Amino acid sequence: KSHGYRSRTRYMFQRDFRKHGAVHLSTYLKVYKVGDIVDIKANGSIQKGMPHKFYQGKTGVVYNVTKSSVGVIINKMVGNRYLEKRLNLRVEHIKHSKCRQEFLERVKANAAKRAEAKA
Amino acid sequence: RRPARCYRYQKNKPYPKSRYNRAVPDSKIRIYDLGKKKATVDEFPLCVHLVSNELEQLSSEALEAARICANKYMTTVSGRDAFHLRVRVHPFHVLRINKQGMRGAWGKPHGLAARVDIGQIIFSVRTKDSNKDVVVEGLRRARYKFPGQQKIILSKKWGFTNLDRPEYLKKREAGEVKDDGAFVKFLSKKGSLENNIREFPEYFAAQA
RNA sequence: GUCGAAUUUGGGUAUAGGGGCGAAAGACUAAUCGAACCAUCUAGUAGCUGGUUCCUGCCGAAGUUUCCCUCAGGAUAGCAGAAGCUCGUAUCAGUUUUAUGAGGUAAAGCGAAUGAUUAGAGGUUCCGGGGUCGAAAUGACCUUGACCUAUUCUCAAACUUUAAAUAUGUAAGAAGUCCUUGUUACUUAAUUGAACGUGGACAUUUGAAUGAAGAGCUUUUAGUGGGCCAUUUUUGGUAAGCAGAACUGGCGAUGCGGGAUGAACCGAACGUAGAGUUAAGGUGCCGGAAUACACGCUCAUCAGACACCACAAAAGGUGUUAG
RNA sequence: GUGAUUUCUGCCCAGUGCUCUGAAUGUCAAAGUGAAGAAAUUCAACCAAGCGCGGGUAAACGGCGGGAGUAACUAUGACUCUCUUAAGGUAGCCAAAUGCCUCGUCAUCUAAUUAGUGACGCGCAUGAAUGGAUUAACGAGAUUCCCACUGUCCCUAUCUACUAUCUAGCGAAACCACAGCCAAGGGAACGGGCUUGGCAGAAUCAGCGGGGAAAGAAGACCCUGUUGAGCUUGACUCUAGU
RNA sequence: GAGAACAGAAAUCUCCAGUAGAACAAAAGGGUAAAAGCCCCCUUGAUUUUGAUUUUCAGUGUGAAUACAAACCAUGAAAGUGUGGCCUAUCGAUCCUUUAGUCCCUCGGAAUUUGAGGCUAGAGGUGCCAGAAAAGUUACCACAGGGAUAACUGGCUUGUGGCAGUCAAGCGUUCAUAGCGACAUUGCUUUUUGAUUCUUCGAUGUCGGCUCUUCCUAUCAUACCGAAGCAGAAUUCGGUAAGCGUUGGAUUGUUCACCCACUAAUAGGGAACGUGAGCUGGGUUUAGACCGUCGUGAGACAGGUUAGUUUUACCCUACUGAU
RNA sequence: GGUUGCGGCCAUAUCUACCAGAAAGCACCGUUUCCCGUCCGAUCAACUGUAGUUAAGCUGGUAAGAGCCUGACCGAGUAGUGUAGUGGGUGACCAUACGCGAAACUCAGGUGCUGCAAUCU
Repeated sequence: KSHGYRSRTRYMFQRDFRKHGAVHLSTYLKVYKVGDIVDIKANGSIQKGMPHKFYQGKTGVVYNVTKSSVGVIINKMVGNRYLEKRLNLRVEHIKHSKCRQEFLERVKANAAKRAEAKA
Repeated sequence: RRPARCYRYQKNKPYPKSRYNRAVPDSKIRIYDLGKKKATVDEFPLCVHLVSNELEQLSSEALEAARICANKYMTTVSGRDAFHLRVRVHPFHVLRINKQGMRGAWGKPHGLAARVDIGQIIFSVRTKDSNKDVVVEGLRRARYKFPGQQKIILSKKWGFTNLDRPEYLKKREAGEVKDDGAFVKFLSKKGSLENNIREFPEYFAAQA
């Protein structure tokens, strides 16, 4: 009925199930990378590392790393045109990804030279 | 009342009108079992039940009339020892009415009915073999009442009744409920007791 | 009605415009009056009505976004048209496929949270209304409530573990890895990394598929902003040919064949022609097409309606038909 | 201002107006005065009216309350209690041209009365020159009766002139997409025009009032418009005048 | 479960042994347990300068909020943390005025001060919150447009009205159904009324009567029949039945309503709520004029009262007749 | 085997009730002179070197038992849903076509337990 900045969020910005408090001090270790692709995922414990709604679920790529807890950024883009907007999120809210085919970049290249000598 | 026009459909999700709709014009059927209660759970077996096949709102008062004429015969030719007519619908959803001379109006509660899912069991009762047609003919009554409806179906179980489970309970001759695990046997199953069992008992837990 | 008196009436004279005159009506003031007449300002103004002139050919819409004393206007995006650049498999997609994320609604669930509600059981249980040896700190049992305890019954837009389908983010082979070192403001104690860059190995690449009338790019300037249909999903409302949302088509902008009949139904998209098959629909007769071929069912109004004002229930039949 | 006479002028000056020498004192403009700077200029004090304070004023505008108790069956109020604003409707007067419910209740006039008239009163909401109540006569004033009279009517009918009508001469206007027969269907939900069906013969006369959602005066009622204009105050904004 | 003296259900006091049921100003939801709650300790970051970000699918400024940079502090032993109240609400352009800022810029013939003007950062108001400075009345009135927008017809729909129907607990003294039927439930009806805004203000003239056909049947009378708690009579219920009838006067503009009478009966109901190109004009709904009642006034009353212009038919069709 | 700082999932993560415990390690425990601390109170806090203990804590085992598992089979190819019809039925609803495709329920094997660095008998 009103349009405040967390509106509708009641279940999106949800929490847990039983993991209902306190950052996994792992989810806190780990190092960014002025290039590595991050995947937003808000968590009410924090609160800059709350990503203002829309950018929920959306995966992008670290463009800033103010690594002093200040997570990175990335952007993404949105509807009509895609005008890519950038958002400075915080270290406790973002997460890695499935660029995990570089595992198959490797698999490829390597197995492919072992294919050179093989052929 | 206002007829059955605010009758069977949807047109409104489900205003169970509790905490949020305070003024629910109190129910209509504050009965439910009206019959040979405190029963044997043996004894009055083989239950015949009344299933409704038609996603409707079997109204409030309506369920009442059900009860009324239900018991009426139930007893009137079989006795206070004969019935036990488990209500088994039950009436949420507070419907409403209407009444700046036409500009935006929500309903004020106006009687509580209930959603007979097409296949659901309604005002369904249970009794001993020698009551068959007794019960049966009777439930007919209702079907003729109450925005029908109608299974007048003969049953089994589980064990809300006899109830087939026939071969079952007729098999759990020996016992009643758990069963369950195997440990603190405080359901006098017979016969020694503890000692023997608690032998065999871990005698297998040990086999692991 | 009045009819010698506040009489009737000619002539002459006086009062002229927000000014006259008026036993008051907003009357009369040259058929003109809740402000005369003439000319001029003056083609007054116009978010509203009306019309808006010759051919064919191409492209082709809006009713929706935001801000306005905007509610019939306007700005502002968005749709179009024109004009053209820059260069030729770069890479592009209202599309699936693999890998990886995001969802809490359908469902499901209350001998799970919460909040509702059935019903009796067991308390070797406590505060009271009924009784008892009973009767004034009567120990002791007692009947209804009062909270457990293992059970029972059924529910939720604004409840819940669990949790779909549809849709929704990314990624893809690959400019990519792999190797060598070099730059200083960065912080590490630095052979610490960071970011950047040199020299060096292999790309046409051994799951992604499928499609390309390239692709990218710049200006500009029309109309539009009153929208309406359907199927599913829904909000209100007894309801509506009612009022309101949500995808997708559609009508408005469109003819063509079906539906007799008709914006939104079905088929089907229009340069001009010949031939051939068909869609949907139909084939006694109007009317092209069989009074075809089969197995049954129905007999005072029995009927012959995919969407529609297109209607018809509960109840009941020794009619007849199978179960 | 009110309206013959006749009678009759209740009580309210707080409100708004008006109006008096009045108030021991507070605002209150321009010039004029003082103070300070180097002046420009900015602070001062006093200062006409006016204001505000005081009084009169209602045949000036206008006003005229409300609830509790409250014996000698019963209901009852001249009783007192009260809270209260100037004052708390006085004579008088009514279902009246004011009365809501109301077709008020009782009479009265009817065979019969939402009419009349006579009554009765916590009268929605009557009332004293806003004039109160009466009232001879006057009335093309409104109502209801009675008598007479009567085609008003029951129930219509016949007669006269003139006109229709038919001829000669004379000869227009309105209006007008094109037209003009029905029944259902659908349709911008009352087709003449479309679909199906009824049907369906030249050419004309007199009448008529169903239809032409017929005709004239860009509909008396409603709304929209950044459209007016006449009146109007304690709306702005000013002005003759004073 | 322990210890009670104003306490003793407890208001409040101290001991002990386990569901996050509490608490976080304020709404609701999120969140939060060595805390984000509570008790203590120490401070003023609610700080300066910017800029970038995020928040309409967002290209518009605003408010709010996020991460940085540079300073300057707090606090801890530290690593940290702190840029306002845990997050999601709690605010404001444009001239003007005031102030805080260097003591910086100019008054244009030069100076000096006084004053004026500027620059950057704020307060002072815009709530219609994208930001005009604004009383009524018109019944005497007026204009341009609105079926985009209401009275009336029609239209859906039928709640509400009306009308039938199933079940059979009941009445009906004996019996459920002769005659009726609670509860509950299915429906028809479009002369109520209510919704709705499609048609018609870029012409539709209201209510009632008067007249005059014509249709419906949910039949009041008349025709024939069936049941009755039907002896006769007198009634009731029902079927075939719309052929045929269904009246006259007070009172009101009345529809209606209410009487007085009559008679076989004195039924209901459609046709634009039939029927002004067919009266009448009483009501309703102009200007005139009373009153009451609201208003200072102008006026205003869906209050009462009285006086107030109903134009046109030759044409087409339809008919009654006529060549 | 413990002990230190740990990651983890942090009910796929504890309860609850009994036991049992060599070696070491921690614990309990001794003690107030200082630093320091009591809304009172050396409990806590901290502050100093061995009189006595495994009794707790801890650790592991028992229940099978309460918790969540983790898997699979009926449950289940359902419930629900993507598309389609000139399909069915007064209606409500429903069926069939291809496609996705659960949850509760129960049957089982787990039990909280892996594992990091440094130590240590």
